[PDB]
Amino acid sequence: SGFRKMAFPSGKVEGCMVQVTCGTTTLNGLWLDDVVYCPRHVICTSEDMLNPNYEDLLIRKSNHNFLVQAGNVQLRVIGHSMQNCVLKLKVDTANPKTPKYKFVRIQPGQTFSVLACYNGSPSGVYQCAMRPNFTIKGSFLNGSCGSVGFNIDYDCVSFCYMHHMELPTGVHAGTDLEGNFYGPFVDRQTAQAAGTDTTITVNVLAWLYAAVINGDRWFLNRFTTTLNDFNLVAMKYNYEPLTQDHVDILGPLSAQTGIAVLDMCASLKELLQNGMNGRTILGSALLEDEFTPFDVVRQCSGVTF
Amino acid sequence: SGFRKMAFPSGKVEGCMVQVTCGTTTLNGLWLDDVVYCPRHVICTSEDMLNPNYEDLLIRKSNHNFLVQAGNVQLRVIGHSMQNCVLKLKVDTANPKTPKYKFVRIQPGQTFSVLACYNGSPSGVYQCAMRPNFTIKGSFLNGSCGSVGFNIDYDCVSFCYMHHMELPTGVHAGTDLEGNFYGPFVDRQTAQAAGTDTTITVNVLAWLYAAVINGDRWFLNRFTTTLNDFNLVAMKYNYEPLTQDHVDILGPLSAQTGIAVLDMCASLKELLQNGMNGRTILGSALLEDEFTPFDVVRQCSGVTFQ
Ligand SMILES: N#Cc1ccccc1-c1cc(-c2cc(Cl)cc(OCC3CC3)c2)c(=O)n(-c2cccnc2)c1
Ligand SMILES: N#Cc1ccccc1-c1cc(-c2cc(Cl)cc(OCC3CC3)c2)c(=O)n(-c2cccnc2)c1
Repeated sequence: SGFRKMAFPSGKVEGCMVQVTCGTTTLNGLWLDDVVYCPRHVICTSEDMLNPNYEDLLIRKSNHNFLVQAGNVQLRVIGHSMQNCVLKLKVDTANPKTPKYKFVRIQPGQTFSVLACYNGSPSGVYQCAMRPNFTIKGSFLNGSCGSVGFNIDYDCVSFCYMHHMELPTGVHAGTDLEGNFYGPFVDRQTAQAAGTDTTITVNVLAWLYAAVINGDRWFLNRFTTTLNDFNLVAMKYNYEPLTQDHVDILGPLSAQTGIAVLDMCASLKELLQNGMNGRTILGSALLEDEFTPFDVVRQCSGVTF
Repeated sequence: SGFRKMAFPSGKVEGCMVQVTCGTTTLNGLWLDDVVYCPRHVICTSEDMLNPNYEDLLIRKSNHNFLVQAGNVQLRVIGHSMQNCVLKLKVDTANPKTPKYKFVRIQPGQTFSVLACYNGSPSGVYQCAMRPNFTIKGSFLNGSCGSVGFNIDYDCVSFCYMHHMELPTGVHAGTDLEGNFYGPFVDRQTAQAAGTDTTITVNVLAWLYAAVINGDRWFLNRFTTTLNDFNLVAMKYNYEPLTQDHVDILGPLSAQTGIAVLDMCASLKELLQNGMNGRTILGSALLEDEFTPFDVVRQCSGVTFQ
């Protein structure tokens, strides 16, 4: 028993982190097979970042302008190119610690583990969700660019996030590992802002199921509702709409607990309309929305990697 | 910017986790150099859980009664001994992945990362704190015994917790890596209950300092307090007493923010009186107490957002 915000074990990813230095800029890179991946803004001076022409800036660079350090070993760069907003540095040695991996692009509401890194050295791990407004509420300081987010499935690491920028509200923006930004952001030092965010409804429901599994059930009630009626309530309280796909996805938890999704939706409606009566759920006084249905099943069943 | 429950990267500990089996009982062990550490209740049977005599149970075992599996490799046990509530199995192979490490016994209020493991394989990593009542609020299923807690300040793993038991309220009890339990607990299934818990006051103050560092001051006020008056109020809300040691430990955060420690105590007193009035602090609607002053300095910028 117990229920914690839980990250994947990070060892498979720690062996892939390297330091990338270009001129006076140092940040992190991801070393897989014989390529190191990092943000393309590594090649910009601070004045460059105000309005960069990345193709033109990269022409001035040669392989020896990129200093790549894996632990205490220098890696030899033998090629360089861009894919969208990521720089790809070909090196002369394949990473012997490359795990089974793939590159995936996630959707808002999905969660992942972040390995925060500085100067190529892993410093912390925590769990994040891709927000509906395509930001993540991470914890990053200067030097953290190039830190990555990932999920693990059996033996395969699925990389889904590379860190690029901090926005003025203190939330974070980045790309998938093919260099495509999440959200309407660009890698330029210019006026940009997170849009208004919403609450991830299917995840709040998943966490209520986790609460019931862990013996917290004061919010259950005799009522049920319909998808159409509930979605009017969700809209009023700035929650994402609930689809039939979400109901089906909550299947395994609705089986493990034996409570119907629209049954639980009636509980959530009452919590939205009335609040918590000075009570808590799983140690929180807020409705938590960064646990997916799969996260709840994963933690309550003890899956290993 | 940002503030999360941040664990240490777990890879250095993942490389030490093994599976230990004695009889029908399987749990996790920690393989450092040529020794595997695990809870001694691996040698109990279901029948004898209320009052096991561990000395008598162990003398009946030979080395080959312990099966130790590291990945898909069986390790050969060549010796065994008991230290307090931990079994130490000598094996004929030193772990080539042994990190730099030490063993430390921690005080209540200290935090650490937990690598939850089943059958010698890691499941996930999260942050915990040693509660004032010497339990931890973990997330552990059957088979998790022998999972460990640790910090990795600098390049060295300090192991501070090994998981032994789940208590009836759903919280967890265990030992340091010398086998000494935290708190009054014993490794048998006789009736045991966690004592009344309290809130870790010095950690709440550290987390309020983190909030200021990250740019929020709405909860401050114009008042101060004596240390004794603060403790008289705070204890009425089930908070632990704040000592001069705690005031000293908060010094660096006080210096970075320009908020005297006893002025932050006055803010906390008012927060306990008023609640948050629909606001949040660092994403929470409750006063959080599982970040230490050291944790805040580790995670936060050295430059306050003024
Ligand atoms: N690492 C690193 C690093 C090393 C050398 C030089 C710079 C950086 C760097 C750059 C950015 C950045 C980059 C671009 Cl292209 C645009 C941009 O615009 C912000 C404004 C639109 C809102 C910001 C950034 O955000 N950080 C940073 C700081 C703290 C936490 N997370 C990221 C660090
Ligand atoms: N692993 C494993 C394992 C493998 C084979 C057989 C048993 C166990 C086992 C044993 C205990 C335990 C052991 C002793 Cl000696 C006393 C005790 O007393 C509880 C009551 C006094 C309060 C409990 C335990 O708590 N768990 C367990 C379960 C869920 C989460 N965390 C731990 C798992």
